[PDB]
Amino acid sequence: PVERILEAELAVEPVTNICQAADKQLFTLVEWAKRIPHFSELPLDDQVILLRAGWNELLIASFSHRSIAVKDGILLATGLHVHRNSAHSAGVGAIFDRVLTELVSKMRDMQMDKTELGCLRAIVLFNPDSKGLSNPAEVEALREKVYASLEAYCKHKYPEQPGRFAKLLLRLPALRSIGLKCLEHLFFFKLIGDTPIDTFLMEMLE
Amino acid sequence: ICQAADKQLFTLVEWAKRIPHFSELPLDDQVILLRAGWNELLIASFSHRSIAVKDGILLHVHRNSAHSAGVGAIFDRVLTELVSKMRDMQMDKTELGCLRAIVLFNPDSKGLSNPAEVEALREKVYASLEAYCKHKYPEQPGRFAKLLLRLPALRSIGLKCLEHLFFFKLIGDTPIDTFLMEMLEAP
Amino acid sequence: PVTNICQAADKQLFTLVEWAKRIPHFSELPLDDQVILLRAGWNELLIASFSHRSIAVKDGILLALHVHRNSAHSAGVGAIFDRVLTELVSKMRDMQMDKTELGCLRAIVLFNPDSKGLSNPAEVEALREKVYASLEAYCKHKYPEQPGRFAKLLLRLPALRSIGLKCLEHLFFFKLIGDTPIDTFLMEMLEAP
Amino acid sequence: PVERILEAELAPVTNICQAADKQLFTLVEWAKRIPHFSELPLDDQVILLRAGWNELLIASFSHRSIAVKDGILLATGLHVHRNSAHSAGVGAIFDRVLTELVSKMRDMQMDKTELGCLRAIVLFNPDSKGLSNPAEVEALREKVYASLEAYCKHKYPEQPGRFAKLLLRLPALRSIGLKCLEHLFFFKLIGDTPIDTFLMEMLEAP
Ligand SMILES: CCOCCOc1cc2c(cc1-n1c(C(F)(F)F)nc3cc(C(=O)O)ccc31)C(C)(C)CCC2(C)C
Ligand SMILES: CCOCCOc1cc2c(cc1-n1c(C(F)(F)F)nc3cc(C(=O)O)ccc31)C(C)(C)CCC2(C)C
Ligand SMILES: CCOCCOc1cc2c(cc1-n1c(C(F)(F)F)nc3cc(C(=O)O)ccc31)C(C)(C)CCC2(C)C
Repeated sequence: PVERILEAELAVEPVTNICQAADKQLFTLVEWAKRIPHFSELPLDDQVILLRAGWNELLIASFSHRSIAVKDGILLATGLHVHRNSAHSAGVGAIFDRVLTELVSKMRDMQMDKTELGCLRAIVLFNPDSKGLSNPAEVEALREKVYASLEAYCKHKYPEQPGRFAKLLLRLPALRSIGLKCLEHLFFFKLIGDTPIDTFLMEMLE
Repeated sequence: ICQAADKQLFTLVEWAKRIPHFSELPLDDQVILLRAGWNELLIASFSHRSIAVKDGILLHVHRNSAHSAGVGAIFDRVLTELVSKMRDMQMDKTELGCLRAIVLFNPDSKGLSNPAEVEALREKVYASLEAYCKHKYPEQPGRFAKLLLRLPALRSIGLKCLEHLFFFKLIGDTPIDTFLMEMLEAP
Repeated sequence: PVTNICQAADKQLFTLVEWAKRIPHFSELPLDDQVILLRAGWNELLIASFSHRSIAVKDGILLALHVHRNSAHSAGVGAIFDRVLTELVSKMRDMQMDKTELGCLRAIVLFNPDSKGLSNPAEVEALREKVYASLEAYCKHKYPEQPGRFAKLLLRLPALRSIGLKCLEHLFFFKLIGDTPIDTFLMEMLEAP
Repeated sequence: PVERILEAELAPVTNICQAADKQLFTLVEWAKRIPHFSELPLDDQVILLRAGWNELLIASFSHRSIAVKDGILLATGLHVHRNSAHSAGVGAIFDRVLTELVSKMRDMQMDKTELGCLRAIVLFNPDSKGLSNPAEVEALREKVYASLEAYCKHKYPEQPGRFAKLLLRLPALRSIGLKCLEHLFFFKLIGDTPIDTFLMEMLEAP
């Protein structure tokens, strides 16, 4: 149900400060997931497993799509444009370049729309490879329903681009490797945790 | 030893040269694509080959060897995310071939002279794969997508196999201890 | 359970900066360089503190709360935890490393002239030299029957550096939370109205 | 000790395994010439070489490269320029070798006796896992650094901080060693041109 995946997308666009910002960011993911058809019908254990397996790729996909508007940076939560400032301070320039060249610029060149992003995120959420699912068949079947619905949407809205569905799915490998590299280099810790630590230390040091 | 990797690399280059339009790319870009792809291309082949084998991988290697060498978790990922999914859907050699060609034609590879050209060759392969799945399995309209959606698992299993030196560690501590002992016992 | 943990991190960070400001000449460095030194060092400085604190305890570490190596091994950071016990804690115990010696080692770590982006690494090196000359003088006068003691102290710094790196890589502190508290945090979020 | 440690110092993917074999053998020949190393149980000798090989190689090529303000000399006398490192994807780790090891060896004019003793200290690593008698390895380490201290005090009595300064390069060696394994520093720098040229040649005849 492609209208309802679009609806989920739209509703969502000290070092305690760092824990708080992480809390908020994670909660936005959970609110979006609860609005995806049939997610809330899965056993709660499996819902937890899916959000733990997906949270990282789901955030990256959102800020990558948000950054289409902008040249040579990404827009995060709390509205902030990052060029190579927080990026360069955190030493995550290489990961930033990967986001711009593999996700942002490809989303821009094909004019990926919010329905398409929504469906890709729902596919990532319904990950039947996630370790310890009670019923991966049930998760695979929800994934199938999302991509069948995505294919139908692309064929109706962009019938002159018969390769578009495949092109969307073929961003998911780049999302998976950028997701892994973001965890390896603590991309999230460093970007949430740059200015609150720096300003806190500077003030105490006077 | 290093010989088996040499052989495996040669076989890979022979396979790539036989993929339509690969040899038309600038030689620099062909080198970049093989360097960017070799790891996922090999994992995809031995994963598909291991359909034949009960609960291990053929290169043969069962979970005990994996867990003893400290790479049990990565071994389980290969069986559950690649081997068993290839088995359950009866992925055929044509489908594996097209998936490997898609991996080879990776337009994200760093330093390509013309990534648009590589994306266009990728497009030609997956259009051809879609046509094949639609004709051979017309009662499975989700099959094309299901094939493409093994490529994220291949990407992460590829990265984890490099990180943990999966293949080196499967050789074990004994051969390396033996190699050092032989060096030590020189005059 | 999780708010308690973010609070104790706040406290621990405050304590670190108060300690650094009391190290001779630290506060004379350009503020940018002071920030760089604390960002480059905080991890090894904390590991050194809890390692020395843990001398009293068998096969766990005291934070400031006891953590036993069972929690480490269950959370899958067992090997890094055992490196803390065998490479730092037990060596600190066997040589009876004292608080002056730990202080000097931490001051050496703080004054790291390798830290990237220092305006004047030569100035940081010169402060490091003053600390280790002062440590050597202390070891020679307080323990003159142990001529190897100064060297033994400095030769724990490689183990601190590798343990520090491995603690970041494998998210040692996050993983010591356990899976159950994070699963409980997500379950609470999922059950909100 | 110190005269004999100085004496030890002074003495197509197959082609990359061959160069690694040679490089590793040079390490083992050097270790066998360190006093009392060959008296250790053979198992412990293997454990010490497995635990040390990486830091022992980095220390040697770092000291060798004192001559050069660019790059590193790789035993044969072959210069590897910053650009080859950055092109082969290990630029960051290469800059860490030049700034934290090479330039600091140059600033203090570390001599071959001092390098020999540092390498002997690294070899006699009592933290190495599974040693039959770590106490025996610790005692050999202590004898090396006592001997190094006596050498520094006699040869450089005007530099009282020299012994400490030598030992304080060992943390940089440990972190650069770990980063060299993570990024396959050795494979990539020995291996970059040999693979690229091999592939280009095979790719050129249909
Ligand atoms: C379900 C797992 O958490 C999902 C979102 O991430 C966090 C969440 C939280 C945290 C950190 C993070 N956190 C963060 C953060 F958002 F930057 F803080 N990055 C993380 C990386 C990993 C990992 O690489 O395995 C794990 C957790 C990370 C802390 C530990 C701050 C406590 C509050 C919670 C639960 C909100
Ligand atoms: C009591 C221990 O004292 C503090 C130890 O350090 C941590 C502590 C914590 C955390 C992270 C870390 N932590 C860690 C960790 F080691 F990976 F856990 N990496 C961090 C990076 C930053 C940053 O780049 O700004 C900030 C904090 C990081 C999280 C965010 C997991 C919350 C809870 C606490 C205490 C465990
Ligand atoms: C220029 C440096 O030369 C010494 C390298 O040591 C080796 C030695 C050997 C090998 C690999 C390596 N080898 C190499 C290498 F040199 F590129 F070859 N890098 C290695 C990394 C690890 C690790 O991270 O755990 C382990 C072994 C590694 C192989 C295992 C392939 C077979 C036997 C030998 C002798 C050749």
